[PDB]
Amino acid sequence: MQDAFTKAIVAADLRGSFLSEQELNQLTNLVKESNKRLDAVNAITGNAAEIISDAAHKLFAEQTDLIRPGGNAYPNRRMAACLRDMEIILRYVSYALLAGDASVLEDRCLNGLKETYVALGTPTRSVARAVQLMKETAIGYVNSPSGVTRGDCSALVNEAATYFDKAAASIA
Amino acid sequence: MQDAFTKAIVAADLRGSFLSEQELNQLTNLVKESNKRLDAVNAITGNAAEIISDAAHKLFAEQTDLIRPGGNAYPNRRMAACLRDMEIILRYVSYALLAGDASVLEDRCLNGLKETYVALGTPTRSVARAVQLMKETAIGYVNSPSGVTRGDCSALVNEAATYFDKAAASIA
Amino acid sequence: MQDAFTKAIVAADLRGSFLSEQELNQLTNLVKESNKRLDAVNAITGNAAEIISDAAHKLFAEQTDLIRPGGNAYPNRRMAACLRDMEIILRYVSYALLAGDASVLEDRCLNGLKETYVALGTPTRSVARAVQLMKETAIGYVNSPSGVTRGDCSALVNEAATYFDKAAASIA
Amino acid sequence: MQDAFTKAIVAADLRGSFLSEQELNQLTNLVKESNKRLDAVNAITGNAAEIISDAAHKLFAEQTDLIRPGGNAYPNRRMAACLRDMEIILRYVSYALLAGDASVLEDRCLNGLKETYVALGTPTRSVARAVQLMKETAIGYVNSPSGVTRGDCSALVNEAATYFDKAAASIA
Amino acid sequence: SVLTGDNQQRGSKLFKITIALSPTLAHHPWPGLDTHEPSQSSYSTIVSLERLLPEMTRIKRNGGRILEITEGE
Amino acid sequence: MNVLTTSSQRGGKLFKVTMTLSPALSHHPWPSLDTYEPSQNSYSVVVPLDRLLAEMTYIKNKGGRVLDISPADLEALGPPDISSVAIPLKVELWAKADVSDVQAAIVAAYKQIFGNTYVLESERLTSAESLLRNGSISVREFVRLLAKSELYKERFFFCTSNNRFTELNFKHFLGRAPYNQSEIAAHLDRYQTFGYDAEIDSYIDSDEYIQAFGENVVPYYRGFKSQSGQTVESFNRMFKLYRGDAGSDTNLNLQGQKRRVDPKNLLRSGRGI
Amino acid sequence: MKTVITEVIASADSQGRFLNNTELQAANGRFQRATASMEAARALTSNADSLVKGAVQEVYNKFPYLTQPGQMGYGDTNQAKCARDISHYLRFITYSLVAGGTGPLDDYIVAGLREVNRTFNLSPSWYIEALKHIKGKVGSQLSGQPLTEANAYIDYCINALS
Amino acid sequence: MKTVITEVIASADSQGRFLNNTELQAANGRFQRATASMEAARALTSNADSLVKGAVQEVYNKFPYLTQPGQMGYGDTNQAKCARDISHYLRFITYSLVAGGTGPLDDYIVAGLREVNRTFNLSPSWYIEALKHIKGKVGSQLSGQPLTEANAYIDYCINALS
Amino acid sequence: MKTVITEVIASADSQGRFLNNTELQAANGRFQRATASMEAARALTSNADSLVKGAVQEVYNKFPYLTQPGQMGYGDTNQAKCARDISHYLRFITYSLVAGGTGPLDDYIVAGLREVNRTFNLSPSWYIEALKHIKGKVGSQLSGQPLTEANAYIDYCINALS
Ligand SMILES: *[C@H](C)[C@H]1/C(=C/c2[nH]c(/C=C3N=C(/C=C4\NC(=O)C(CC)=C4C)C(C)=C\3CCC(=O)O)c(CCC(=O)O)c2C)NC(=O)[C@@H]1C
Ligand SMILES: *[C@H](C)[C@H]1/C(=C/c2[nH]c(/C=C3N=C(/C=C4\NC(=O)C(CC)=C4C)C(C)=C\3CCC(=O)O)c(CCC(=O)O)c2C)NC(=O)[C@@H]1C
Ligand SMILES: *[C@H](C)[C@H]1/C(=C/c2[nH]c(/C=C3N=C(/C=C4\NC(=O)C(CC)=C4C)C(C)=C\3CCC(=O)O)c(CCC(=O)O)c2C)NC(=O)[C@@H]1C
Ligand SMILES: *[C@H](C)[C@H]1/C(=C/c2[nH]c(/C=C3N=C(/C=C4\NC(=O)C(CC)=C4C)C(C)=C\3CCC(=O)O)c(CCC(=O)O)c2C)NC(=O)[C@@H]1C
Ligand SMILES: *[C@H](C)[C@H]1/C(=C/c2[nH]c(/C=C3N=C(/C=C4\NC(=O)C(CC)=C4C)C(C)=C\3CCC(=O)O)c(CCC(=O)O)c2C)NC(=O)[C@@H]1C
Ligand SMILES: *[C@H](C)[C@H]1/C(=C/c2[nH]c(/C=C3N=C(/C=C4\NC(=O)C(CC)=C4C)C(C)=C\3CCC(=O)O)c(CCC(=O)O)c2C)NC(=O)[C@@H]1C
Ligand SMILES: *[C@H](C)[C@H]1/C(=C/c2[nH]c(/C=C3N=C(/C=C4\NC(=O)C(CC)=C4C)C(C)=C\3CCC(=O)O)c(CCC(=O)O)c2C)NC(=O)[C@@H]1C
Ligand SMILES: *[C@H](C)[C@H]1/C(=C/c2[nH]c(/C=C3N=C(/C=C4\NC(=O)C(CC)=C4C)C(C)=C\3CCC(=O)O)c(CCC(=O)O)c2C)NC(=O)[C@@H]1C
Ligand SMILES: *[C@H](C)[C@H]1/C(=C/c2[nH]c(/C=C3N=C(/C=C4\NC(=O)C(CC)=C4C)C(C)=C\3CCC(=O)O)c(CCC(=O)O)c2C)NC(=O)[C@@H]1C
Ligand SMILES: *[C@H](C)[C@H]1/C(=C/c2[nH]c(/C=C3N=C(/C=C4\NC(=O)C(CC)=C4C)C(C)=C\3CCC(=O)O)c(CCC(=O)O)c2C)NC(=O)[C@@H]1C
Ligand SMILES: *[C@H](C)[C@H]1/C(=C/c2[nH]c(/C=C3N=C(/C=C4\NC(=O)C(CC)=C4C)C(C)=C\3CCC(=O)O)c(CCC(=O)O)c2C)NC(=O)[C@@H]1C
Repeated sequence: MQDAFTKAIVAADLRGSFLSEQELNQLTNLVKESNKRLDAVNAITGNAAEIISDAAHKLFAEQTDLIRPGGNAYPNRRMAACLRDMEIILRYVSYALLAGDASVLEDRCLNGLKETYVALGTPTRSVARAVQLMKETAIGYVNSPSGVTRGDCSALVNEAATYFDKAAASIA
Repeated sequence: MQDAFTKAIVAADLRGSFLSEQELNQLTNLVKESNKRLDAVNAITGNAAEIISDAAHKLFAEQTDLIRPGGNAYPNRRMAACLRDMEIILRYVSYALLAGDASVLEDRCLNGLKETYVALGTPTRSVARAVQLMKETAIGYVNSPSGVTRGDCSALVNEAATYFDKAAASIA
Repeated sequence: MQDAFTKAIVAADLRGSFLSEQELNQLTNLVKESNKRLDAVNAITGNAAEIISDAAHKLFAEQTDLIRPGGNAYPNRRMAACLRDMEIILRYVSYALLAGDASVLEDRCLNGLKETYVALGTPTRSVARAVQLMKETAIGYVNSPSGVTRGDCSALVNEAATYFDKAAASIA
Repeated sequence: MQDAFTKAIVAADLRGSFLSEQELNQLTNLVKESNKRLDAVNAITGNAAEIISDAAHKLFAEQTDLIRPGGNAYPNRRMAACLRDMEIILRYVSYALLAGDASVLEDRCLNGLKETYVALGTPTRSVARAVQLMKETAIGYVNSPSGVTRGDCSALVNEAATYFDKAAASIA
Repeated sequence: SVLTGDNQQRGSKLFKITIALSPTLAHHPWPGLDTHEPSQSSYSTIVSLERLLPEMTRIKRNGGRILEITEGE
Repeated sequence: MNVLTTSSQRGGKLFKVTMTLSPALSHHPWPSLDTYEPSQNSYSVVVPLDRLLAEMTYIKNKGGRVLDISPADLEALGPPDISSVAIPLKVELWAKADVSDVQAAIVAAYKQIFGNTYVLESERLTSAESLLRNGSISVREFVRLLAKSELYKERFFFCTSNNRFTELNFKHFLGRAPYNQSEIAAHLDRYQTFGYDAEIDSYIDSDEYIQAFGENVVPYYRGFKSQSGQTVESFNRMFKLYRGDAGSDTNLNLQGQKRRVDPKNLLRSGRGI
Repeated sequence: MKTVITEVIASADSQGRFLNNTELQAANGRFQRATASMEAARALTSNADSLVKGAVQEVYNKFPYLTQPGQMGYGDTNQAKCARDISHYLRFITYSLVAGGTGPLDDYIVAGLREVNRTFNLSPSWYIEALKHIKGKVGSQLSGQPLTEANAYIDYCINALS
Repeated sequence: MKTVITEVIASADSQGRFLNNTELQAANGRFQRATASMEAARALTSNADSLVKGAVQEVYNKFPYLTQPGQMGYGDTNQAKCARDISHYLRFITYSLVAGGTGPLDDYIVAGLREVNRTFNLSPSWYIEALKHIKGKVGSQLSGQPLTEANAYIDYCINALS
Repeated sequence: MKTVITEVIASADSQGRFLNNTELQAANGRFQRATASMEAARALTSNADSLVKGAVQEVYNKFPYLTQPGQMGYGDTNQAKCARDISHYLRFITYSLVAGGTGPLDDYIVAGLREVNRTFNLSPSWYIEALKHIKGKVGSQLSGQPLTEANAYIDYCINALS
């Protein structure tokens, strides 16, 4: 796998060099944010179930046909899959968020996701929609927690977004 | 897998509706023929060995070269395969005949068959031929049995034909 | 093709709705920046030749072997291609920059490029490197002009970067 | 596996003889009861869930310790197993009932069960108890249906009992 | 399982191993919590020395413990 | 790519041709050195039988080279039906199995372990079968014996590449297809030092084998349904590895043993080594 | 899809053998029963609606609080859904009668039942009542074997739900 | 042993599921058939002997040379065996009728048939004639479904032998 | 999709050349106009509904017979559709204002217009009136360049329809 640190290493390696002092200072700083970073993740995991539940409700209110006979979320068995998938995507996103790197997410999840979806007949656009619905709800929690020391999480929040979006894009 | 009943169901499902009365009457009628249907199958299974044996003899009388060195039914090993294949196809056909649906035959047997034959260098033409030879012999029995109550089996006979023919076509 | 405006439209269309007021305000803002946006583009196009020239020199100083017999930039014929390619990528990047959207770049230019390079035996790594070298030089101009009204172009500068990077990544 | 018919055969085989006319008459009459036999089975299967649910409640009301910390039905994980097991035993019993023979029950369920339970520290006594609790409830249904043709099921009822009891005994 | 003949084709010294069986080691292909077989809570197998180390390590990580080891002959 | 018509309006069997494009063959109408569109590095055309000879000569006389030719009828065929492999079925060999049950397992094992590939009466193994049904051997152990057997080696391992043999192995021993270039690399190294027996041992020994159909269950196809830690692309690779029912792994056919899964596709799922 | 006919084919197919007498006997069973089964389906199909209304209703009587505001039973959307759902159950049941196997039920209704229900917090209990109430009504329009068949399938779901 | 009843149990058992309507339908099929089957068995059982004599005999007519010295058909021991063997075939057939499946046949007769026959140089052909001759006689004592059943099983062997 | 920006890119791209001054000049034009365009869109978007009602209505006044039974204008379904359709036209127009090109209009509305209309026997005439009526209303809420822009696009459709 890969993550923020490992990545920087690898770059350095191809140049063939010891790490730039400048480059260390990226990592040094990255460390300092850890605590923030962690709490962010904690927030997602803590609310997981709900994030999904929520997103789903909204997804199905919008795209009524998915749940109608002939649609992709009907019948039960299919519905179940659709829920499962949502979760997975989320799970990965979280992972990435901790790592500080997209990698883990796309190669395991998005590299064949579109093709699978195609073969199944699952409508990629709707999937993407779901991913966003999730995104917004999730950020909601990340950004509004309780009993955490008040401060600015924006930086993390945006990176979170990006991950969600990479997902949306590659699926779509 | 699938068969006549299940099929009609599935159709109905996508419309999202209870089964049309018209549609029931297809199935109702289908039931009535059961007994005939069964005997047909019974006739094939009872004569299986022979059907094949016969067809083969005729196949090789026609296409002498298949059994000559350099041909596709030579040497023994190959011959064996060729026989077994014939049989299999038959087996499936029978299955279909009972189900009242091509599917089983198509999915298990016919799907990919052409390509296999191609890759091996087996001459698809001859295969098809064999299938027909079989067809005629088989009908022979279906249509002329002993100790059975006399009546009209045509309907079944034709459906049988079709199955054989789907086979012939997709192989060829 | 696509670009920032058209994109937003399309999204809106699938929802089936008039454009969100929020969404307008993205576009409204985008307009305001236009003048900046334009100058940015103008800067690249004006310096094009140079940007490349420069990047190349540096590329070849680093990876001496490319220009040695048996390397990928040798002989002349190949060298020529290598230069041409660099330029193209640049050309597209510019296009994107004006559009306010990656698409054009991805679809006409980046798509399939990796695999091509692979099949030929072109070292993708080096290509990517070149792209970066270009990036830095280009920004150089965008960011340091003369006779332009002084103000903050950062926003644009970063977007520029991203384009270059999408390129680097997909090639690599 | 084995069942009433097969069994009689096998016996006859070792004598080396055709079936005695007397013996046929066992089977002849066995057939006649079929319909009753079937309904009996149907009754169990139809009520399965309940039978268990019920038995359990009673089991735990009696042996309160099983569900207390340190007992064998605690914690959840264990409880789950205990329920699952009860069900299985039931499932088998039913099977036997249809077959008209204990064997299936003995061979694929009862044999070695005691020892397992012992090794784990499961109290065999309690298991047996559960089985009986089930028995009574089950008979309850077998014996008191609605919309079945009224008649005498006793014969079947008793055989049912026996199966339950073989279970109880071998576990205990 | 009493060996009828040397099970393994490839040849080394063989050792019979008797293990208490976790549900995981031999899960039945059944809905719900998988159950090892009642009839054998103590599978006994014959193993070649070379395979003996891998077999024991895999047995170890799964719940079940070696009841006894006996040389297969 | 998909072909929309099997035959030309004038009767004529269409044939899909795949080439590596060259600047001469198609070039942008642009100033500077001619470049083919990158996206069409591998171009495909459907040509009637009549123009096929001319088409191919021209391609080759330029720097083009032909990747493969295929009849349009085989092409533009449905992706195989997954009906039988969506739910495999599964076989359990109880203790105190009666004669028939043991037979069923045996058959099923030969089916999965060897592919559709037919096993003749002489090929079949009495000894191994003997052991099963008087106890002594697990279904798992029988499976090991089959993969040790020469029959297995002659079909799968002695004709094709070790690269091919690995995935061939994966599919037979585990329903899954291979995920990632690493798995292929690991197995290859195992084979070089430990040899053939150790490699075979490492699939049955692996916990993935144990977790599903661990003992006394004939292996079934896990791939084609969602598995833990499986790359999404693996699912697509399962469609390449498994072509229809009545499609086999056959040394016998022309150039019999080739790779179903392109090396590049494996690289996509994961790289690192 | 699991019906009598499909199964025997499957079993025959696994062993690799032609359909012999064993299997045909079984098939015959399915066909003779059909007459009763078919009858039952005609009866349910006709009274569908009325059965559904009655059921939905029942549920509310059984669980009054559902209809209170801020609950799930409350507000028409939910009621509509509730109706829809039960319709489905019924629909499938008919299917299964005709197909002569649980197949249709298993694949549409049962598979994934739990998780769906969990994630949306649908209480199995509700459905169950619906069914029971139905069963009771059906227990008038039908009789003899037709009835028996209807029950079997209805129950099959009760057990799956619980 | 494969009979209708055993199979459905087996299938149910594998999946780990209660016997539901699907299987019972099948069972119902068997046992309904039984009445005919049973009748057939009573008929064969009674005429056994006579059928056997007739068959053995036939074989010799069909293959005169067997009775010549130095052949297999020659000398009483062999004739005795020949009789015995056919008796067996018959015996099993009856069994199978009653059991309502091929089971009995498969396990006694069919499994290992080839190799036995190879090692002792019994020509399948012979047996076959025996059977055929039988089939012909049976085709008088029986009629309708009873007959049909008898045939099925008799044939089943012909096919296995050939 | 055809907007000013996309076109110049396209043209540049075809020739294989960098965007030079020529094209930027053009782009600049698009951006200057936008302010007016955007304004117009805000105005239409807000009054949408009211415009639509008015239009639909008008059409009926203009073509009374449509509302008679057995005609197209008759029965709510049709009226609903009629409304929907005009909404669409409007929607797209706004889009086009914002995108700064006919693009959106061309691809959604215009391409295939004829055949659709032929096959369903929608008379272009109708639509036209709708539009005209609209144009007239818009001719109050807007003024100066904003107005001018609105017209342009509205007309563009009239011409395409006719
Ligand atoms: C839900 C938000 C939307 C949706 C999804 C959907 N997916 C399936 C089925 C599958 N999807 C996958 C994909 C994955 N496999 C993985 O390992 C991962 C994570 C790395 C994913 C995301 C697979 C393999 C399946 C098949 C599952 C199976 O075989 O049981 C369905 C059901 C379709 C089917 O027939 O299986 C659905 C509905 N589509 C929608 O309708 C939603 C908008
Ligand atoms: C960000 C989304 C919101 C937020 C975060 C935030 N966290 C801290 C500080 C800490 N967070 C943790 C949390 C953890 N550290 C761990 O090791 C673990 C796992 C066991 C967790 C969950 C810790 C220990 C700290 C330090 C003490 C503290 O809680 O303050 C801050 C303070 C700044 C900083 O850490 O640099 C902030 C801002 N707070 C918000 O208001 C955001 C919406
Ligand atoms: C048709 C190809 C030829 C033919 C068949 C035929 N059969 C019947 C009637 C019956 N045949 C059976 C046979 C079975 N029923 C079963 O359940 C099984 C498997 C266990 C078998 C083998 C039965 C029971 C009947 C009904 C009783 C009877 O024989 O009368 C008919 C009559 C039509 C009908 O039953 O509706 C016919 C025509 N006879 C021919 O002449 C065709 C060449
Ligand atoms: C950004 C990288 C640098 C920067 C830019 C900057 N530009 C302006 C303003 C304008 N620049 C232009 C440029 C054009 N308008 C056109 O129509 C064309 C194509 C024919 C061009 C090339 C114009 C007209 C303006 C407006 C008037 C002016 O005198 O500039 C600004 C001012 C802010 C604004 O948006 O008006 C800025 C900041 N300045 C820097 O320092 C950056 C490095
Ligand atoms: C419930 C009435 C009582 C009870 C049950 C209980 N059982 C276990 C564990 C097992 N029970 C079995 C039984 C079977 N497994 C099978 O495969 C079959 C059919 C062939 C049966 C009947 C088995 C094998 C196990 C062991 C593995 C498993 O987890 O299933 C437990 C848990 C034991 C533990 O300590 O882990 C329990 C609780 N025991 C009671 O306390 C109840 C009175
Ligand atoms: C016995 C526990 C209780 C009881 C049973 C009972 N049943 C019948 C008669 C029949 N029962 C059936 C049922 C089936 N036949 C099948 O093929 C299947 C599976 C698809 C079933 C479940 C049938 C068809 C009959 C025949 C007549 C009928 O329509 O019921 C009787 C009457 C005696 C007989 O066997 O003919 C009885 C007594 N009823 C009781 O009173 C017991 C408490
Ligand atoms: C230069 C930095 C590196 C490099 C480049 C290089 N490229 C080729 C050959 C080709 N490059 C392309 C690229 C494109 N074609 C397109 O149409 C587009 C934009 C739409 C791109 C970006 C293509 C297609 C070719 C192959 C065919 C052709 O000539 O057009 C070479 C020569 C490879 C050869 O052997 O012919 C080179 C050298 N490689 C390097 O050495 C640098 C690191
Ligand atoms: C006989 C009519 C003709 C013939 C046949 C032939 N087939 C093969 C080899 C195979 N054929 C199949 C067939 C099937 N696979 C299936 O699973 C099914 C349906 C389920 C069928 C019908 C397969 C799997 C093989 C490949 C495996 C193997 O060959 O062992 C051959 C042998 C090819 C060879 O060169 O060895 C032959 C000869 N060929 C003829 O000559 C007849 C025209
Ligand atoms: C009726 C007793 C109660 C009730 C039901 C209710 N259901 C939902 C939501 C769903 N119910 C189902 C059921 C099915 N849909 C299918 O396709 C199938 C298989 C064929 C079944 C059984 C499903 C899947 C959903 C979820 C998706 C959906 O939007 O329907 C709700 C809404 C829950 C929510 O909005 O999250 C309700 C309320 N309503 C009542 O009043 C009763 C308490
Ligand atoms: C009758 C057509 C011919 C004939 C028969 C004959 N059989 C043997 C020897 C054997 N026959 C069998 C057959 C069976 N034994 C069984 O237990 C079963 C299954 C229930 C069968 C079908 C077997 C096993 C043998 C081997 C030894 C034995 O007799 O048990 C012989 C003796 C041949 C020899 O040299 O071994 C003969 C002659 N006799 C005739 O006259 C016909 C030609
Ligand atoms: C309103 C002026 C009159 C009227 C209209 C009417 N329209 C239809 C049907 C369709 N109208 C359209 C138009 C569009 N659909 C699109 O997708 C687009 C572009 C995005 C447009 C402009 C279409 C395509 C249809 C056909 C599909 C459908 O009908 O749903 C009807 C229905 C006529 C019929 O079904 O035969 C009607 C009646 N009716 C009035 O009241 C006015 C006279």
